[PDB]
Amino acid sequence: QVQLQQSGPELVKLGASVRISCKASGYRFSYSWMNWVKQRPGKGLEWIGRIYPGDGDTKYSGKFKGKATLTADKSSSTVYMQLSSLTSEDSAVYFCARSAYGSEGFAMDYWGQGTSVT
Amino acid sequence: DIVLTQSPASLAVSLGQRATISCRASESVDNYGISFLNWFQQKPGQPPKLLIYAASNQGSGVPARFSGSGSGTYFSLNIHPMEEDDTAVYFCQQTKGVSWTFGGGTKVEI
Amino acid sequence: GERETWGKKVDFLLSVIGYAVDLGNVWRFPYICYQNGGGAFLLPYTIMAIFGGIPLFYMELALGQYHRNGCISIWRKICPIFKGIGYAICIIAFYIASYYNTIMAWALYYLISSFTDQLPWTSCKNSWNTGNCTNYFSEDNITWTLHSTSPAEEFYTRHVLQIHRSKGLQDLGGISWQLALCIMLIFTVIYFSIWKGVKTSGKVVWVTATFPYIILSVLLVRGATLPGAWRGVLFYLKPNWQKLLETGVWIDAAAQIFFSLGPGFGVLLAFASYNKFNNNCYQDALVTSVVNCMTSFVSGFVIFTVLGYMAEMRNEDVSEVAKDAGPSLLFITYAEAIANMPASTFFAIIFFLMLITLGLDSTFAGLEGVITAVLDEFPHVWAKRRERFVLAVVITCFFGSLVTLTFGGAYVVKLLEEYATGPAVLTVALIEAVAVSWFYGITQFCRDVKEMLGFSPGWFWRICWVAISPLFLLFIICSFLMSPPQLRLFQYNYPYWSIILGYCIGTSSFICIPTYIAYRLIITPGTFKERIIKSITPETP
Ligand SMILES: N#Cc1ccc2[nH]cc(CCCCN3CCN(c4ccc5oc(C(N)=O)cc5c4)CC3)c2c1
Ligand SMILES: CN(C)CCCN1c2ccccc2CCc2ccccc21
Repeated sequence: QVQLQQSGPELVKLGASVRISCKASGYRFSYSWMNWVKQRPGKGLEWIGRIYPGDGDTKYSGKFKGKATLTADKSSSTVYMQLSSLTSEDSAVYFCARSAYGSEGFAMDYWGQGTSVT
Repeated sequence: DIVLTQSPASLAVSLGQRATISCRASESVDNYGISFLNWFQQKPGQPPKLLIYAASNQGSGVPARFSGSGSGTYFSLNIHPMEEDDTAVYFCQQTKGVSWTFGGGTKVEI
Repeated sequence: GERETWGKKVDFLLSVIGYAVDLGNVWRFPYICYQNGGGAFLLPYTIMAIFGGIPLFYMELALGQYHRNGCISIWRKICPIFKGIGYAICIIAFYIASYYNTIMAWALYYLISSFTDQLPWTSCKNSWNTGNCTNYFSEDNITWTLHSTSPAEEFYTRHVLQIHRSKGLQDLGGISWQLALCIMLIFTVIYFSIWKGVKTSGKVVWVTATFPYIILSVLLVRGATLPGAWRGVLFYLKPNWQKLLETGVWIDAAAQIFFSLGPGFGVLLAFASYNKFNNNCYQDALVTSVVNCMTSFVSGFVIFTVLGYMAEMRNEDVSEVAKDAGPSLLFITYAEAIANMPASTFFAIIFFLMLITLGLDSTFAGLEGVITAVLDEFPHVWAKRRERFVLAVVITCFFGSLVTLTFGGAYVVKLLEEYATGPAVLTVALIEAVAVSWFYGITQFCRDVKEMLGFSPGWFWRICWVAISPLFLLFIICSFLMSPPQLRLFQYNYPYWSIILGYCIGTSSFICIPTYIAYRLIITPGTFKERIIKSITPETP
């Protein structure tokens, strides 16, 4: 079985920084990506970034590279993303999707609980 | 960055009709034969459970109602006639590099 | 319009040794040299070379240097009925330039796809499945599964080949545009290298045939420096005399030495048909064979010091490490070892550069052979416009090689590799040897060599060309004329109609010989006896 876990909710402060955690278990996590999406309340999902624990290959999109630097800790089976300059627009949930193998089309099979920040 | 246009953004389909959800893009996301694209479903207050691998292959633990077709630019989700339990928002998340993108979502209801 | 001589003597001595070492000496010689003993293979390599590959080499060179008339038009001076050998060797060159440039296209793709600072063989990205990934040895844990495949294997069978989109020879639709425009550059280089004959095909060799050695030296140094070189070199040089008892080692050694020296393929004739008359056709036919053998030996050292490093790192002996065909053995395990080497992105660029250069000159020679043959065959409709008909042969070889570049790819390349080099080419070579030896009296073939060089051939070659070579070619023909073809690459069992297709491909050759024999026997008048005796003797106007 595959299941993911995250931390609890936090508070959105002007200019503060927050570290969203995301665990992983039940599979060799050193070869599957760990995506991150931002589902703002009322609107659709939005892709934040990407990471590949085992090579450090991280991708981003639309200035999220300077706002959310992802970090993978392959020891405790956890991945991080150090947010910074939390603007009032960044008050949303932050899922932690696991991209599947490449042959399946990079399927975001399993998703975390959701670390909503308000 | 790829643009993922979805239409219609709202399907007012009842119980007994086959609803459709289109998903177009600039690419041509067909890569190495396996068309890089997926379909999700976000029920109110739930994580986006996955539906379709590569817009053709079923997911995991999903009934055979949610079919899938299309290749190249036009990808469609011809959902089988369902009941009021499958009222949610369906996204079209491509995966061709280098930065993936999510659709706008097409909420369905009677 | 005389025969355009070479620039220098070294200009031909280098061209022939560039033609010699093409791909056997770089991947197949170690792979065939560890399966057959390891140390008990060099002896049946040398005592088979000296008996069946070097005498044929020297015979081809002396024949081409004395007659100076190519490959298809030399038969009107040797034996009229055997003039079909030229058309047969042209069909053979078509098939082989069809299946041979695909490997160079793959090598050029690896070259142009290795400029990234991080080579795409260490990680495991989209087009490279992860469910069967992770078999790369650069991991601390001992997790392993019989289904896991290394990332280099997925790169070779899912990105360049895209073989996952072809269920075999039953369907191979879709052409790899990234390879279709990649082999076009190689064919452009080929045409722009042999678009003038020899005045440029010799100058190109000055950099295409000596550059593989400059790269092999540094690769051998790096391999010997590797942590675990000796564990592989010892296995490369470990003799197993119990393997020498089986005839398989002798068959493999004979096939390897013949298809590495390449005598009688209508190219050594075309090369020797260019240099001067009084040129020493012995000191260049005796050095090319030993240079080819030493090149195979050094490349075996390189390949197996790399394999020994890989086995020592994977915590497993040299066995059960990349046990597959040649192209896989050079594009998967060696590619992974290069991707794990310290100074990566440099030992891949130069490796693929050398891999494409030691094939470019070989294809240059293989095409120039039949080009010179067809040119000096018809010196009226041709030999005035050599700028043309080279574009024609190149476009023909390209349109024939357009089937090996589809998503099927290796599924047709392996077939054309192990069917177009079967008993057809060997029967052509046997008929050539028995025509130069038995029909054309070897007394004249010694008198002319004596009057050309200055001394008659010794009693060694005098007995070999009549008793050893025509026997060791009949043996190498009858060896796998009965062996069941079981190609089976990438765990794909070939259908039964593939055997009929291979038989028909072989029959495409060796049909021209009886065709022309009949066409020549019908024209000459008289009874059967005089009809034979007429077209056995040379013209001699
Ligand atoms: N017609 C027909 C017919 C009928 C009945 C048959 N039974 C079986 C067959 C074919 C089975 C394969 C025969 N092989 C195998 C290997 N082989 C070879 C070995 C070393 C080498 O080195 C090089 C190189 N350096 O290029 C090239 C090269 C090639 C040449 C021929 C067959 C065919
Ligand atoms: C076998 N190496 C040494 C010869 C060069 C490649 N050569 C080959 C390669 C494999 C088998 C036979 C032949 C005959 C010569 C020929 C003619 C035209 C194009 C390629 C080839």
